[PDB]
Amino acid sequence: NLFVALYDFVASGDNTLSITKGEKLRVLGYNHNGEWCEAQTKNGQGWVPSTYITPV
Repeated sequence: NLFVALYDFVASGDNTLSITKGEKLRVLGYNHNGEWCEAQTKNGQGWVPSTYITPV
């Protein structure tokens, strides 16, 4: 379950996480609708838009 960021996402907060394009993430889960993904990166853990990431 390794993923890569498709775009930069600036953390809006409410447990969201900033990711940079090209960065590697490890996904833990999705929220109720699957629009949001709980991810871990070298900088932390938190929610990111599901559509801003892809497997690698």
